[PDB]
Amino acid sequence: LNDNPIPKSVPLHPKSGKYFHNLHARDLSNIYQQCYKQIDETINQLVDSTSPSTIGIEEQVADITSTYKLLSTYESESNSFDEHIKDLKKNFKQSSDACPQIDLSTWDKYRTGELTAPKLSELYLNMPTPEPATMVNNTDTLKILKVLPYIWNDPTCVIPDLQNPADEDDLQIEGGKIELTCPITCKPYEAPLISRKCNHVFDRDGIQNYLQGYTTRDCPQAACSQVVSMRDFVRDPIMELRCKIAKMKESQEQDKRSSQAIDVL
Amino acid sequence: LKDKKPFANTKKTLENQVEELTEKCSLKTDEFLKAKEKINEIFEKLNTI
Amino acid sequence: IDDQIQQLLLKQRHLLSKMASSMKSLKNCQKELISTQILQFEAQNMDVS
Repeated sequence: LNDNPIPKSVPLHPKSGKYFHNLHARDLSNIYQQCYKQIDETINQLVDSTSPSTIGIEEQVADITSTYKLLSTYESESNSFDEHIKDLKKNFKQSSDACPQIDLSTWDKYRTGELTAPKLSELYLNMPTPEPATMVNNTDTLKILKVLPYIWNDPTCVIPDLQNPADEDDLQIEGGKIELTCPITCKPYEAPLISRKCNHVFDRDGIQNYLQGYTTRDCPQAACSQVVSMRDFVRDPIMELRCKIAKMKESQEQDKRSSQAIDVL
Repeated sequence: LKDKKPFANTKKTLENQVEELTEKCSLKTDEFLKAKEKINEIFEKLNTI
Repeated sequence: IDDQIQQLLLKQRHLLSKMASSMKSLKNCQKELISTQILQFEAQNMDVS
């Protein structure tokens, strides 16, 4: 309609196509990964600064894991948003690739009303939301949480079904029966390692003293006849987290015993 | 000519629109860098604590 | 020193929550920056055409 002297639709020009290709989205990836890394390192320094004397850890782990899942959902929806923006700009470029030429007849036809060149305006105002699914739960930072609850009762125990991802809180943490020392070294290990195929925890020094000497050596434990190599082992921070939390609890109970000896004397 | 005169009017209003949208984009980039610097500020505050 | 550690444990979580709230504003400012500028880019493309 004649409300605007310029036509409501207009083809694309190579001079305009230059700037159109010059379009770029902001570098959200680097800032998002660095804020994710600062969030996980501050979570680590939180779980390191904890103490058994502090009561009321359930509410604090609940709110920090709520913040974590909120930021994860925000990052995933922002990723889906920029992906949809890229798809929309690809649709715009492929629709403008078939645009007509530029002359007076086309200008007149588009001024009198000709829905031939769809602009990005209508495609962006009512753009379909991506609605991302398959929530990201394979991140190690998501595995960091929930290990603090249910640890003040028995840290040296691990229930066999703890690796079940059926629960929504990243695991099914319960009490069981597990060893806190490495059978190869016969000493409580401070650097643990465990692979997904063997599912057995061992000391790094012990496992490297047992692995070298043979190019193919199976795990010392039973129920796993398959051979385990160096690339099969993965660094699970939950194990060392639990060991250092147990060490902190032992130091705290020793300090408590010394203070009680001070009081009684 | 009776068409070119409104064409000049439209080119004038379009260059005015371009200049005001460029200054609005400058303002939005300023607010973006302000958000970035406040992010850095809260990061260094967390580091200090 | 125990009470100081305790009262400092409630300040770090406060600044963490403040960062998370300002972190939520990051999506807002980036979505208002990527928007309100593609329309003006199409306007300047119309201007050059």
